[PDB]
Amino acid sequence: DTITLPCRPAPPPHCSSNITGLILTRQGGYSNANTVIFRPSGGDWRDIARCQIAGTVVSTQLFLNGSLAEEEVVIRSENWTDNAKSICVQLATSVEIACTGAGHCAISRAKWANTLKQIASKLREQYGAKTIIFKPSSGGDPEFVNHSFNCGGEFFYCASTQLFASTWF
Amino acid sequence: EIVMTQSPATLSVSPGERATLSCRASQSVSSNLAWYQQKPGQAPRLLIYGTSTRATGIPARFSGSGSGTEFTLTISSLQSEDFAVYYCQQYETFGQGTKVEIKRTVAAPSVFIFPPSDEQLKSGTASVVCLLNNFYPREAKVQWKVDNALQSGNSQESVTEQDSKDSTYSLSSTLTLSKADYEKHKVYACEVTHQGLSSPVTKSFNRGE
Amino acid sequence: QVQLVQSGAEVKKPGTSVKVSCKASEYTFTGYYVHWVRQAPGQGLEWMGWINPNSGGTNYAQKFQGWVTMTRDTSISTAYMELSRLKSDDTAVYYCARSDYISSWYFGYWGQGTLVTVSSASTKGPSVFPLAPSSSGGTAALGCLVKDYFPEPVTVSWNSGALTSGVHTFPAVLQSSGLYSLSSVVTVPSSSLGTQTYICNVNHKPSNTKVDKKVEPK
Ligand SMILES: *[C@@H]1O[C@H](CO)[C@@H](O)[C@H](O)[C@H]1NC(C)=O
Ligand SMILES: *[C@@H]1O[C@H](CO)[C@@H](O)[C@H](O)[C@H]1NC(C)=O
Ligand SMILES: *[C@@H]1O[C@H](CO)[C@@H](O)[C@H](O)[C@H]1NC(C)=O
Repeated sequence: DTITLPCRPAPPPHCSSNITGLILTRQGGYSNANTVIFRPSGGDWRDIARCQIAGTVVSTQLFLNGSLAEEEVVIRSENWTDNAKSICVQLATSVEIACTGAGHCAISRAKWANTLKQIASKLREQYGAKTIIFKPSSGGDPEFVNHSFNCGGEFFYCASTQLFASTWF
Repeated sequence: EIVMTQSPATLSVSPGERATLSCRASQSVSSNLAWYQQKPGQAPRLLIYGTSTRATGIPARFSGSGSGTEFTLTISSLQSEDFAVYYCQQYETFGQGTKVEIKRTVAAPSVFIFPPSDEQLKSGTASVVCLLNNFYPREAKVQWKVDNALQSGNSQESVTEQDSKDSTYSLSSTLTLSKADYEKHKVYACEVTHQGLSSPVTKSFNRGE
Repeated sequence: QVQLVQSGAEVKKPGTSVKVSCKASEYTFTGYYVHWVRQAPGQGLEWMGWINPNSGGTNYAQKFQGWVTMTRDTSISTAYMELSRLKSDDTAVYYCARSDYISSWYFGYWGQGTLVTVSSASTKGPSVFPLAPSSSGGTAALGCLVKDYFPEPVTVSWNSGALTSGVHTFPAVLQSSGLYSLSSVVTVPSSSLGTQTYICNVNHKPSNTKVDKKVEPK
């Protein structure tokens, strides 16, 4: 089983990349419960650029062909208590995304679940032993509400809604 | 959930004196705290940021301090425009606010009572007004007795802002009854308890007299 | 100079939705975050969320998630705040604030605020009743009762501005019926009763009602 992401236009098969990192925004407020909610970053290119874990590919919500961590996932932030500051997530082992060329790119469900589980473990380290929830993007312009990237002179928009629908304990 | 607690809820300061406002965080937070001033009818104005840095144009008498879970705003010498509501802020969370009011000598209220007008009785409703005029401090107790029976849930109180000239308060308590209920009883009274009165003052009238 | 100008006050039936504007000027609109803060009548300040004007990304407080939508129009430098399925709890003044620098939380600039009243009541003019003096030393008290009007505000004047000293006009109170009510009172010398006429001038702009009521002893 794989996670299928709708992409427009159709990314050619040679644009398949390695997911090496993520950038997230922690939701503000509180729910009177031991839950912490994270979404794909609501910032702009400034948040992405300052992570410093990106490659030559220009991408949003996901670092493609970027730097990888050595041993385990590493999360960084300029201020963990400032929800206006994005959280840079650097994977240790990348997750491959395969674009068939018919308008959708695929991701291994089991491999993506394990990486999310590792990130939630590291997030619990910075915010206490709490429930970690991933939710889709809060909204924005198409290049930021979607996972976007450049490849061979073209720009592609992929809906990352299915990539953040999990709850972890 | 970080909670910012400001004390006191209301700060009474004699004009020209020093005022100290407190702001306590539930858990230890970074020294990124801001103080805002809000006069009535206006948006908040930034006073301090970074826990000790004045915003541009803010008079030197405002100073900020604190670290960890305790933060303090200090006004060296209160002035007329300085009496307002003050909020401390850390990221997304605000304090409930502290109101700095003018502290003057105790003034006893002058108590008046008004029977409902006959025109209002024609509409099937009756309103009895008890008035407390030009008193300080704001703390006052007003109770309604109808045939010596204490009233509950059928009165509303309105309080004016501190007077611009003598810094006193005025209060009105309105008892709302139907015309049927109003004419079932004879004597209507309000009991006023205030610090400036040696014993509580009662104003009463007999219906129809 | 840098300023934020918000849309006018609105009165909304419960369950509807309202959209509030916030136009920015004299600065680079896309370079600073825009936050929305609401203040219930007499209560404190509550943060609802921020929007990145450069990208349109948003971060809402968990209380308002699913009820608030924040957008912007970079061309006209305007930020929009929409609240859906309004409740009486949502009656407040809604402010837009701008960060001192990029994404700071030091709100050095604020809008004038937009008042949103959520109520099922319809526009209704006030009924004015006298508070006649009767029988405190040499001083007598009289006033007017302004009852059952919607919405706010109501202005009160005595003797067309000739009588100002000793006048107290209390803030309006919201009755259980959804209608506002207030009183205006004045203290006058007892000797002036029966020789000086006292008239309270009540105006209610939303209903175009204007009442001049004479208050008479006994
Ligand atoms: C990422 O790397 C792969 C393998 O080198 C390459 O084929 C692909 O085009 C790269 N992705 C992008 C978006 O350029
Ligand atoms: C991803 O990384 C692997 C090595 O881990 C490399 O062989 C491959 O070319 C990279 N790109 C893709 C698209 O798999
Ligand atoms: C991060 O927070 C610290 C205090 O912990 C503050 O000094 C610093 O300026 C903040 N960094 C930002 C706002 O980029």
